[PDB]
Amino acid sequence: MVVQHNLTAMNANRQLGITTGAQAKSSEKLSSGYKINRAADDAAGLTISEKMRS
Amino acid sequence: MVVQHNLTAMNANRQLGITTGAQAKSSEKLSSGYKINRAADDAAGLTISEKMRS
Repeated sequence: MVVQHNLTAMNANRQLGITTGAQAKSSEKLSSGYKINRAADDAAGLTISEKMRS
Repeated sequence: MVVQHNLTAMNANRQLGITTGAQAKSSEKLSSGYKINRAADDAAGLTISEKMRS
């Protein structure tokens, strides 16, 4: 083992970051009840929806 | 189910409107006693009924 860098943990950490990212993306859709809150969800769908809302 | 738009209720609402349109257009004829109350009912029979009243 290397004492100086816990590379077993830094990957568990990076994967935890990807998972807590996907969780805050999901939680927002449930609290707002919109699948598309920003263009980064679905740019054609944000655009198409504003045409249809209008 | 989407929480953010109850489309079965918007349908039942939009059909309830069409139904109580038909109900109020029937009710007017029963209370007044005339089939043609206004020229939207049929304009040939409004026109002919004024020539026959005349």
